[PDB]
Amino acid sequence: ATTLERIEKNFVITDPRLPDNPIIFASDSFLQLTEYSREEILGRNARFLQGPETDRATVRKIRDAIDNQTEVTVQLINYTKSGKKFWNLFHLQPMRDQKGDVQYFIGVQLDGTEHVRDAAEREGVMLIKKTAENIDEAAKELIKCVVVGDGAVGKTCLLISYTTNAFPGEYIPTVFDNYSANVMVDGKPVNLGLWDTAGLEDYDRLRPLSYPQTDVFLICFSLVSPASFHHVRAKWYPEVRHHCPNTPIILVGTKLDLRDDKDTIEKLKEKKLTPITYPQGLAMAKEIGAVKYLECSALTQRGLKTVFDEAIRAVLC
Ligand SMILES: Nc1nc2c(ncn2[C@@H]2O[C@H](COP(=O)(O)OP(=O)(O)OP(=O)(O)O)[C@@H](O)[C@H]2O)c(=O)[nH]1
Ligand SMILES: Cc1cc2nc3c(=O)[nH]c(=O)nc-3n(C[C@H](O)[C@H](O)[C@H](O)COP(=O)(O)O)c2cc1C
Ligand SMILES: [Cl-]
Ligand SMILES: [Cl-]
Ligand SMILES: [Cl-]
Ligand SMILES: [Mg+2]
Repeated sequence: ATTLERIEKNFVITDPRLPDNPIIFASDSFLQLTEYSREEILGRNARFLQGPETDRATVRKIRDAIDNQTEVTVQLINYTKSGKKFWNLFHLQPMRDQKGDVQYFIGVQLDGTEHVRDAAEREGVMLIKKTAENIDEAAKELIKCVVVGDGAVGKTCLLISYTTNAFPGEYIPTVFDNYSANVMVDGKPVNLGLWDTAGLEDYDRLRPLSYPQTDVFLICFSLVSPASFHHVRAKWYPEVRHHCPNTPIILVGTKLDLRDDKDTIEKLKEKKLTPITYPQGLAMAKEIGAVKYLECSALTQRGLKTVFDEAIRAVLC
């Protein structure tokens, strides 16, 4: 089937398993319409589109449809980032997995200047339902990758680095967030969705909301934090396998640039520690039955593309 990026229509896909049903994919057309960036949109509920003139009764119809896991089509006023009003002929429908249970919601927007009626409304409704069907077929091939590991090991940074080629400043702990990549693999594009999760132990009861139907896990530890490495065996491997006994795991050693960093080596020496070496990482990967061991740096990007390329190959090949 076609891939998601070839659908030149306004739409988003949300994950209703996560708290508050956040957007996990947004089309380029949607970004253009709404004036928001992908990093501003993913991981958030789509209600940010609403504003002063939006009919709240219409919004409640959408809420009701989602709660009942049924499709609905409505028209309501929405707003771009800069505050420009538009009418949104909006269609929502659940996407079910092979077992028939709801996995995602698909939402399609047809923007205009007016509330359309009669013939024009009928035509609009027919168009967006067709679009939703096309997205459903394409979304069946979205690869779900979930990234787990101790707090501050660099999970978020490697996702931001891979998707924007930037490096983030201030450390801000994650709850959940999502990223999207379109990756060429053997000459064909693949849609990869990346679920970022919290390393904090106090998020243990929430974290597994991200786990169902995962295609591949990245378990991450920092090459310069032995505690994070030991937690791979004691915490992360057991947790992942408890929920997903059969899903491939890639073990990822992060912060590769710090392993040969003089200040870092000295600080570890003060702690009576040394960085984790490649053979040590590889041995841990073998111990936990990981399909690959990979090392990378979000900062320099060394090894970074290979992490996601191998994640996809673990699923497709
Ligand atoms: N030198 C270096 N520092 C990094 C690298 N990746 C992450 N960092 C640093 O590590 C800190 C933690 O990075 P995050 O990506 O936010 O950590 P996380 O694993 O997402 O943490 P949680 O969201 O709390 O689970 C960052 O603020 C950076 O200072 C890297 O590749 N090299
Ligand atoms: C797939 C998906 C797409 C959505 N797209 C829009 C949108 O285009 N515009 C909008 O106003 N609300 C959209 N929503 C609806 C809001 O996310 C939310 O369900 C609605 O505001 C009602 O819930 P609330 O009362 O908790 O806000 C979308 C919801 C989902 C599931
Ligand atoms: Cl919602
Ligand atoms: Cl570290
Ligand atoms: Cl490096
Ligand atoms: Mg994070």
